This record gives sequence, structure tokens and C-alpha cells, in this order.
Amino acid sequence: KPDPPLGLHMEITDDGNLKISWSSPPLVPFPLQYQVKYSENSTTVIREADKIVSATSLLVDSILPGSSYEVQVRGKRLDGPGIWSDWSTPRVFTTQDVIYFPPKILTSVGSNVSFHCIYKKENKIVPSKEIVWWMNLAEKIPQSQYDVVSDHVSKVTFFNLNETKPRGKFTYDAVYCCNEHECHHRYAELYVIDVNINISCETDGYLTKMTCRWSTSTIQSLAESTLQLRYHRSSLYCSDIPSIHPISEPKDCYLQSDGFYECIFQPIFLLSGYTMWIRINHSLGSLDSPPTCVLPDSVVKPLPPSSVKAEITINIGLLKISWEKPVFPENNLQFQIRYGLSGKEVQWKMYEVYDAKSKSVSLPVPDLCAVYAVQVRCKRLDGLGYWSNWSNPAYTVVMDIKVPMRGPEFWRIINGDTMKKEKNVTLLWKPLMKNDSLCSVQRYVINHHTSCNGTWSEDVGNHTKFTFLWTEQAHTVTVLAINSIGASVANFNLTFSWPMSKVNIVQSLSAYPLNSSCVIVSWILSPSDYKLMYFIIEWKNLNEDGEIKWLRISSSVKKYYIHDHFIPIEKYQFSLYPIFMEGVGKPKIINSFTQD
Amino acid sequence: KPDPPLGLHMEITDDGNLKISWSSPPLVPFPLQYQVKYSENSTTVIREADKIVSATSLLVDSILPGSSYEVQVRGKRLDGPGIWSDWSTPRVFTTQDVIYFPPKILTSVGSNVSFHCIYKKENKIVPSKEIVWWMNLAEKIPQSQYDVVSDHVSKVTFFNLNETKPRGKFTYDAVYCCNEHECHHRYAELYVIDVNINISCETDGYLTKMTCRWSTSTIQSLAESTLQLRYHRSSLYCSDIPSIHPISEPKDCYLQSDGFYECIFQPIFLLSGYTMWIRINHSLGSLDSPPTCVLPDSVVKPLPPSSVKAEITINIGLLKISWEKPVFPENNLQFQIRYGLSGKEVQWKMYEVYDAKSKSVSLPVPDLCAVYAVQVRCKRLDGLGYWSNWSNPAYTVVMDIKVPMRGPEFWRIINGDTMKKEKNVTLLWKPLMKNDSLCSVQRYVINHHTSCNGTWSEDVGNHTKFTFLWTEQAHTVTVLAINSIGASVANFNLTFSWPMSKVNIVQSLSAYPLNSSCVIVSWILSPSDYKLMYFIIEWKNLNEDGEIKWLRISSSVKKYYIHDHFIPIEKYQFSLYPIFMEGVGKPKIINSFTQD
Amino acid sequence: VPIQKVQDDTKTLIKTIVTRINDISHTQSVSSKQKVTGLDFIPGLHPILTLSKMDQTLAVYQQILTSMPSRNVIQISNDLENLRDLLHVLAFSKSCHLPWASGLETLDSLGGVLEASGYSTEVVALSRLQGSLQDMLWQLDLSPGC
Amino acid sequence: VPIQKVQDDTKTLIKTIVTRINDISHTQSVSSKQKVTGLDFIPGLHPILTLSKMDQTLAVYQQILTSMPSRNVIQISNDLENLRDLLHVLAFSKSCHLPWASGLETLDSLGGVLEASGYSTEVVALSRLQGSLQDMLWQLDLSPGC
Repeated sequence: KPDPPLGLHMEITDDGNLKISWSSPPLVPFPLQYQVKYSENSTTVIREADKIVSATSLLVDSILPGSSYEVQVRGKRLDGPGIWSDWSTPRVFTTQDVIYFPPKILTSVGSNVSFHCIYKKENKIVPSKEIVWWMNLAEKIPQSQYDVVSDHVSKVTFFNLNETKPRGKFTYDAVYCCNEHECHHRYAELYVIDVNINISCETDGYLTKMTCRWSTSTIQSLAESTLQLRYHRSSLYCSDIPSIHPISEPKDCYLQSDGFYECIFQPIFLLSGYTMWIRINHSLGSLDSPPTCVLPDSVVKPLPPSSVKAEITINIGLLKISWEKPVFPENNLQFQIRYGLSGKEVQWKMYEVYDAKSKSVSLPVPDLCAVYAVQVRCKRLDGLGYWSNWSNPAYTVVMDIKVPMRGPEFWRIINGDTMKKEKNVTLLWKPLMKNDSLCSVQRYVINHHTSCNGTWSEDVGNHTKFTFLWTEQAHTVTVLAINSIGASVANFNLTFSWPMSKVNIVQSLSAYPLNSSCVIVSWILSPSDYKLMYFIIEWKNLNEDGEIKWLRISSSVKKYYIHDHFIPIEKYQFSLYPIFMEGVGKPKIINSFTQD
Repeated sequence: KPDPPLGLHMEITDDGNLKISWSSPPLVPFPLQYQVKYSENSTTVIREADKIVSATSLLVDSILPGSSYEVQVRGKRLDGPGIWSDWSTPRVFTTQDVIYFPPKILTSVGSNVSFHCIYKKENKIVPSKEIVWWMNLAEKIPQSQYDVVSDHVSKVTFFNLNETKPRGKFTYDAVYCCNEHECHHRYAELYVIDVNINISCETDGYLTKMTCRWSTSTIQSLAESTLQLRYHRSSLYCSDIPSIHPISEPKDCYLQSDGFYECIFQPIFLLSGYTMWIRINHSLGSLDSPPTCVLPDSVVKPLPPSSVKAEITINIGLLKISWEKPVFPENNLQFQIRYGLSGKEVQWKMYEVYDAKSKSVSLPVPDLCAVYAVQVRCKRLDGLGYWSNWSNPAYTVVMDIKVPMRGPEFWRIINGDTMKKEKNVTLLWKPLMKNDSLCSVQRYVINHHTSCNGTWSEDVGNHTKFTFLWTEQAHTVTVLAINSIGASVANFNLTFSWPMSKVNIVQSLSAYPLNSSCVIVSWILSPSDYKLMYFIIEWKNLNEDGEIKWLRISSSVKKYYIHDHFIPIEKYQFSLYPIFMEGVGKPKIINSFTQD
Repeated sequence: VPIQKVQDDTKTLIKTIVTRINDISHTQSVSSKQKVTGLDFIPGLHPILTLSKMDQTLAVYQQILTSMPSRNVIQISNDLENLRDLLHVLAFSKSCHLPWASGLETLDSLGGVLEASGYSTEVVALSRLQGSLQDMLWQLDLSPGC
Repeated sequence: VPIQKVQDDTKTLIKTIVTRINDISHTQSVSSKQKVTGLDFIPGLHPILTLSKMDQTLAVYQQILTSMPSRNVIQISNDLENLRDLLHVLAFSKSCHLPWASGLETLDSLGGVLEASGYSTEVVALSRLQGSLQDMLWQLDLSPGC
């Protein structure tokens, strides 16, 4: 004689059927057959039914609203002349007037869902034509969606569902079935949850671990929801269409400060396909997010290229950049090089190199003697991968790269009493500017040329002034700039000749101050058999022991704007020297601004 | 009849001897003599040996590789007609083919170590000439280090050992003994650990506790190593040569977040010498780090000097700094004082005071009325100690320190119709600038001097304008600045004289705008019998009711650059007043820029 | 299954493992060809001309790497598994039936060498693996056969 | 052993202990010379001209400080031990043999005063210690003798 069945419970299925369930007594090592006695007591009809079942549950079709179910169960040994147990204690279950089927639906965005309902009014089932549906008590659902499956039951069909927006605490949309204008308190719950969760992974530059991330932002609306990443590992590569696999394993994920979950795969199978999805285990049901497959080799974030060196090639003047490819991946790679002038903000120019066996590139640069910042990054040449981070900036060292392009502009002071055949000539120049020096000037050398002594050279070092004795009828001087490579390519010369110093071609010369920052100097030329190359204008204060200022001007010029501080009260001397191949001509000189 | 000896164990000594050991039965209150029976079974020779020993251990010289040792022991009462125990259970110990002696060496950096080895090939001992040694399978050790002690055994000697660098998990260097080119799997382990651990101590400023620290960084390579600070306390002072003492005590040390261990000595013996060292108790052996002796009085970190006060001495103008020596130590101390202008970054000037009985110092400062920050620290005058921390900054209060150096520059407005003998003269000055006021000006006093009324003074308070009636032929006025100490030392005067107002020495005056920020004013002087001290130039806009601007200029000056906003479209009046001892001369005035 | 991709992938797995061994500083200094006594059972450089021998070599290597406690080698074991599976799929694309190689039945002996002398066993096993991988990559163009 | 350093050190230990007592606010307000009944056994201000009496004084002070539970006084006990040892080494540098002074045999009585009235005992003992130390420092230049 078995003990009576225990734990008699009664639940309503989503179809609206009454499932009576019980537990077998734990002490019987043999199957039991059960007899269920039940009564269904409605307001108008009593039905009694005895059913024999071998299962520990019974379905009773279509639960009647406003009815009382009484249930008893007894057990007997299935095999042989078993004795029946006593009956279970009777259990009463009292139902409600209004039925929705289903009571709840859990779906994803873009799906189709349909509900059926029955509305009881004073122990009567109303016709489906009367039933009207409403959403959130706000508004009536359009009639086109309604379908009359039968006279008693009405149905609503929803298409292309959009995510339910939460209103306060309530995560779901309340759908109502009403008899015409007047509605009832009870409603159906609609839960639509965005399962479109983006899982992104990144393999470290050392191929030692795999990092996965995913956001919570769509799911912070459901309290009581638990989230579990599940994954399935393939033997090789990813399938063309990812799918949920019945055999899956969970992964330990940790919520970060930025609101994202982190899942760490360590150690790694470089060529195993990782299929991932999120399991949402709601209080009633499990939903799986769309599965995505990731290949760790195709999600590798490579290390930046190391040992980056930027040098300007001697003699050639190209920014030569070199580096070492990062260990991974060893597959062919493409490189991106950004370069720019070093400053608070670098105007990066981009260049791409697709040669796999390329380790250094040479790019023309406009200024050879500036520091450029250069950063390099890499990606798989076939495009199947991510870009590496930019390398740590490399900086050039300023070194001389060519001989100086041009020799310095120079002038002369003549210290000598008119009665002596010998005159001291002090040559004066300024240091070359960066464009002419390129990078550096190590020394100046003066080449002398004379009819009697020929050509000789005098090393002046880093001095900007030199004084020599002018004795001969003609003495040409040339100042060269020398760096570690050699002497300047294009050099200025000046011939000092005694006969020519009487030749005067400047008919008139006038100077007019425009303002305290500009004086116009203008001159008129007489015709001359000598080919004039250029002029030099010289000006000095006569009230101060000011340095003699001078400037070279093209011979094509007949008027010049001198920008300098000119005091209209002070007397300035302006000297215009005409310069010919045979040398510096006789100056025209004025000692006052022209007042006319 | 004693029980048979228990716990028969067999270990190999570093010399390669077989040590057989056993325990005496725990129940015999009298010494036992033992008989050991052993057999040594090699592949070619069987040896049996019976030894009688009073010790609980036996050495068997030179264990033969590829041999089997069987051992039994029995006991008898040492004194008297004792009965022998039964024999122990026989114990078998099977040896390996290849012997290293020693198998392992634990040493410190800079030491010398030597190994001996025997290599067995098919039950044969090879000659030492054949044996070659290798390091980590990477490379052969140079032949010079090898020494042939005997025909069978080879030895390697290492000198000036350097710390072993760990390769992965392995803390030790693997040394191999090989028969020519081909090596065997087994190797010798070399462990060199840096015992050069720096222990630093600091006594708190109150001499209440002693703090000691030491780093782990050299020893994080050995798992299973335990570290224990040991110390020995002397009765007085430290020895000239610190050494390990047999009687030592451990100290409780705690690992800090910065990776350093902290050992706290509390309460303190001010004059007891603390010798410290680290005990490294490796699984096989104990190593002591070099012992260091510390005297707490010589490692005291004094408290910063307290009650620091910085004041500028009235009348004298020195930054007088004072403080109180910190209680400890009461021994003579030297002090360091840093001082600088108070700002976001203080340019600290250093000063050192070595007088023990000195509590305050006076240092000249360039600006008497600025806030200086001053911090002081101290150290033992003999140098035997540490420097204290810098005291909390003291700041000066701005107070007047001297009378004002110079009286304010002033000019005059004359309001008066040319027909009246009386004219209102409004004197106008600007407040003294910090260098002339030094710190503050409390009031201005006007000293009047006349031929008829003599000298009187009028207190103007903090007003910058005053109007008096000019009636006499000559009236000299002087503006004094007065602070809490007294009146300004050097004061400007101006004499107003009616005869002299006709004297004109300025032959020409011209004004030329250089730009919107600068006008040159220039003038020519006629010879004059009166000694001109200086000029005042006055300028005002004539298009605006602008304030009359004026400036004092040396009489040596013939041209001045006025920096002010000059609109070339507006008419400016420039007045040049020549100033003589008898007073302000007749101005030269121009009402336009000179266009010529 | 793309055939071209699989050969290139075979190359990639081999190069990755070779680089892994390169990172292991102690293995680099050790001669691959050089013989060390006791380790002879490990399939070191001896010509690996065909797919069944290479597969069995990877199987033995998998067995050796599994027994030694080291983090780098284990993920590398992962790389070896993908390489073996890849070799099986390539052998399938050539219409060859490769039986799944068991490792050596005779592992009851490898334990002894690992306890008595670990250092020799790891450095030798890895350096010979690196050598074998280079030969594998070399032979992968020669039209390997079953 | 530097002789000059030891005399200066003697000075330093005395000054340190004096300052320690100065930190103890209740002792400062109490008259050192003033007599309090029951405490007479403690060697208070009575001329300490020579080394053996000073040594015995420090010994008694050591015994008194040990019995009273207070943190400041104990480290101070440490200072007293160094001072006593220092006095012994100085007595050695002058070729004097100082026997190690035992404390008072008669401590079976001091316990009673500590239980019945603790406050009087601590303030008096410390203030008299401070006074004795000042006299010790004063006498240390007079060429103390044994």
C-alpha cells in the first residue's frame, strides 16, 4: 500500500488549461498508476470525473471562469496486484471571471504576436463582435488588427513589434480586452526586450588573452532579470551563419565602471571560433540574444611598430623613417605613417605602405632642419583585422644635411684717408638664416681674387666681421659658408676697383619719410655702358653713432620702401651705390629728406 | 631486550656519502649500542659489512652509482649484559648513474664556488680529460676554469660570481657535466641570492619610536624563501666592524603598500647600538645578510624648528627671522633658512647658520614691502645626523619700515583771468608707487614758502589734489609724504614767480607722431643765464575734455618719445615748460603736428 | 572550405608557434639539432616528409606540453590543437583519410625525465618543436602527400 | 672610548630626561623640594656629591619607574638605564671600580603607597627626579669623584 500522492498543485497553462500535478511518494522503487477524482463546480452545472493516469499530471481542457475545482489523487503499484493508497486531501481551486490566452508573451523586437480573450458578463460569454481592445487605457487599437476566430473568443495580432518603452516601474505594455466602451481592471502583460546586444572582442597585442565587452543599456529596465554570457567553441574558424548551440558553457563576466561587462578568455586557441550570445533567464522563460561568431585571429589588435627611427638622409634630404614590424601578426601587414612639424599641434600628413617586405620609407620634407614628429600604425594587409595603436612619437635630431644653399650677403666699410693708396676694408655680414644655412654654418671662409696675387682664402671661423688691406687696382672678395659637408653653392662677390669709383650713373636721389616706419628712396639713372647688376642702399643716423644699415636691391628697381625707425627730426644720410661687374660705383648721397 | 631501532632513513650528503640514520626507541632510559648490517650490491661486486656504532648514524664513503644498498639495524643496552634487539626490517636504496658533488651550492654575489663531477657510461668511470662542462645548454664553459683533480673526477671553479638572473620559473643557473659533445639530462643547481639588502632606520622627532625599512626587490625571485629580520643590541654605541652575533632576536616586520618592510622599535634606548641583518631560511640552509649597526641618536630625524616668525625690522629694513630650536636634539645644531618672494613658485635663497646659541638672523632683502615665505630646517652641527623637515612657512605682514624715500611728483593747473593779480593754483600729483612709498603713505602735507608769510604747512590727508591762492611775487611749494615714521626724505619743489613768466628760452618746438602709441617732441634752446634744472612737457587733447597729461624730463634731454594714445586726426596741444631755480618759465606751445 | 585559405592558415599557425618559442629566452640559446641523452623518445629533427608523421609529431608534442606546468606553453598547446585539426581538414580537402593519431603509448617513461631533470626536458622539447615547425612550413609548399 | 664624548653624552642624557619630565604637565606644577609624607624613602633632593650615591639614586629611580604603569616613564626608564651604564663606563675611564648598585632591599613597602595613593607618588617621584637630574648636571663639571 503506497502512501498518498503529495504536493498536489494546480497551475494554469498559457493555453488556459488546468494542469493538476503531484509528487510520487519518495519511498516507492516502482512506478505508480494514479487515479484522480475531480469535481468542477460552476454556478449552473456540476461535473464529476474520474481519470486513471500513469503520469504525475493531468490536463483539464479549458478552465471555466468562476468555477471551483476540487481534486483528490490516489496511487497504486502499476505492476501486479497492488493495493490503492487512500485518497489525497481534497484541494479547492477557485477561478476568476475573465480569461486572456495567453496571459503573457515574451518576445523580441520585430516579431509578430497574437492574443485571444474571453470576457464574462454575469455568467455569460459575450459575442466576439462586441469585444474591443485598448492599449494602456490611452487609446483604442485599430479595428483592422482584430480577428474573430470564433463567436466567443476575440483575437488581436501585432506585427513588426517595436521595443516596449517603460513607463515608470512597469517594464511591459498593458493590453486590454473590453466589452465595448467599458473596460475591466485586468490586463495582459507584453514584454519586448531588445536582444540586439553588441558583443565586441579584442585580442591583446601579445596574443595571450581575449577581451570581450557588452553594454547593459537596453536591459536596465528589467529588475529581476539575470544575464549570462554563453559560448560555444568551434574546432576551426567561424561558420557562415552563426546559430545557438544546445551544448554551451557560461563565462564569468564582470561589470566595469563604464557600465560595460568584461569577459576574459585566458589562455588562447588562436584558431578556434568563439560563438557568443546572452542568456536572459527571466522569471518565466529563457531568451537567447542573436549569436555572433568571432575568430580571435581576425580580432587581433596588433602592437604598435617598435624601434621607430626618423632621420633625414645626409646629402639627399629625405625624411627617412624606419621601424620594426610588431611580432604579431607575422602575416603581411599594411602600414600607416603620420608625420608633421613638431609643435603644440601637429598637422599630420598621412602615407600608406602596402609592401609586406618594406621596413623603411623615404618621404620628401619641405624643411630639412625642423623636428618632425612621426607615428606609425599597422593593420593586416588583407584588411581582415584591426589597426594597431600609433607608435610612440619619434623625433628627428637637427644635423647638417647639405652644404649651405647660399653664401651670406655682405657689405664693406672703408676706413682710409683719401691721401693714402692703402685702405682698410672691413667686410660685414649677418649669419645665414635657417633657409640658407639649412641647419648650421660651421665657419666662414673668405676667397680673395686679385690680378697680382691670384686667388687665396682666409678662414674667419664664426666671426661675422673681417678687415683686410686694399692695395691693388682691383680686388674681388667672396664670402663662403662651410659646414661639415662643404662650402656654400651660390656665393656673393664684390669687386673693389679704383678707376671705376669715379663713374656716376645716379642722376638724382630723393628720400621722403612716409611714416616713422617707412621711407621711400627713389633715384633716376643716366644711361651707362656698364651692365648694372644691382644697387645697394646705405643709410645711417647722423645724430647717433648708429650702426651703418644697408640693403641689396635689384637693379630693376627704381624705388624702394625702407622699413626702419626714421626720426624726421634727425638727419639721416642715404647713400645709393650702383654695382657693376667691375665693382661698386660712386654713390649718390643725400643728407636730408627732400622737402620740395 | 630493547625494541628494534625505528625510522631507518638514508640520505646523500653534499660530499656524496651515504648517511644511514635511525631513531632510538623512545622507551629506553639508557644509551644503546647499535649494530648495522649493510650490503652494497653493484652490477659487478657484492660487499657485505657489519659495523658497531654508538651513534644513531653511519657514514658510508663514496656512494656507488647504479648500486643497491640494503640496511638492517639492531640495538643493545650499551652498559652491561644487554640482550640484542631483533634486526630492523631491511631497507633498499637504489642509486643513479651520475654524481655531482656538490649537488647544489647556495652563495652570495662576489664569492668563489667549485664543483666536482663523475660521469658513468655503461658502468665505467670516464677520464677527467674527456669531461666538458656547459652552462644552461647555451654554451661551453671556457677551458681555463676546468681543473683535473684526479683521473676519474673533474672540477669547475667560478670566481667573482654575479647574481643569477632568473629565466622564467627557475631561480638558479643549471651547470652541466657532459662526456664531450653529448650531454645528459641531469644538472647541478646554482643559487646566488643578493644578500646586499639595505636596511634604513629613522628615529621620530619625539624620540619615542624607531622606524626601520627594507626592500624585497632582489628576493621576489625565490618562492618558498622566508625572510626574518634579526637584531642584536649592544650596551653602548656601535662597533667599528659590525658582525653576526650568535645570540640574536627576531623582529616583527610588516610589508607596506610601497613594497617595503617596516620594523618598529618601541620604547627606545637612546644610546643602545642596534645591529640588524636579514635571515634567509631557504629549504636547505640559512644565509645572513651583511650586518649593519645603527645608533638611534645618530639616525634621529629632528622635528622642524617651531614658532617661526618673520618680521622686517622697523627703521632698519632687514628681514629678521626667528624661531625656537626643536626640543631634540638639545645638542648643538646647524640651521638652514630658505627665503623668497611669496608666489606660486618661490625662488628660494639659502643661508646657513652654524652658531649653536643663535636663535634669530637678519638678512637684507631688496623689497621691504613684499611678503616673503621663509622655511627653516636643522641638523646636528657636527654633521652626525639627518636634516629636519622644513618648517611650516612663515609670512611677513606689510608694515611701514622707513619714512617714504621720495616725495610725489606734482604739477599745477592755473585757473585765473589774466587781469586778476590773484590766481587759483591747483596742484596735482599721483600716489607714490611702492618703491617710493615703500609700504604705505598715510598723508600728504604741503609746505608753503613765501618771502612775506615765511613757511607754513597744510595737511591734505589722502587727497591727491589741492587748490591754493597765488598772490605773492614768489611762492615755492613742496609736497611731503608722511607715514607712521615721518615725512619723505627727498621732496620736489616748484617756485611760482611772476617776473620770470616772461622769460622764453625755447626757440623752436616740434611734435611728430611716430605711431598711435608714440609722438616725438623736440625742442631747440636759446642760451640762457638761468641754470635750467629740468623741463616739464604738458599735452592734452583739444577735441575731448581730456585730463591734462604731463611729464617731467631732465634738462639734459632735447628730444622725448611720449608713449600715449595720439589720434592724428585730433588736435593736440603740446606745452614745453622750462624749469629754473626761480620757477616755471614761459612755455613754448604748439597746437598741431609739424607737417613739414 | 576554401583550400587557398587553409594552406595560408597552416602557414600562419606554424609561424605563430615559432614566434611563441622565440619569446622563450632559454630555448633560443639551445641547439635544436644537438642530441641530449634521455630525451631521445621525443620526435626531434628527423625528416618529416608526409602528413601522417607530422600529425603524430604534433600529437606527441601535445602530450609533452600538457604535462609541463607553464602558462605560455599551454595556450601554445591550444595553437597545436588548432594546427592538428587544420591538418586533418586539409587532409580531407585532398581526399585523404587521416586516422586520428594517438600519442605514444609509452608515456609511462616521460614522467621520470620530467621529475629528475626538468630544465633539459623543457628547453630541448621546445627547441626541437621550433625546428620541426620550420621544416613543416618548408615542406608545406612541396605538395605534401598522405 | 672617547672621554670628551662621554662627559658630553652624560650631559645629553640628563637633559633629555629633564625635558621628558617637563612634558609631564602635572609634575611641573609640583614643588621638587617640598616634603610629602609617606614618600620619604625615595631619594629626593639631598646633596649628591659622588658617583656611588648618584648610581644608587638612578637604581632606585629605575625601580620606582618600573612599577608605575605609564608609557612615557617607561621609555624614560630606558633613558635611565643608558645613563647608569654611561656612568659606569665613565667611572671606568677614571680608573674607578663602581660596584653595580642593587636597588633598595626595602621595596616591600613602596607597593603600599602606590596602591593607596598613586597620584602623590608619581608627581613627587618625577619632580624629585627632575631636581636630582639638574643637580647631577651641575656637579658633572666639578670633577666628580668616587
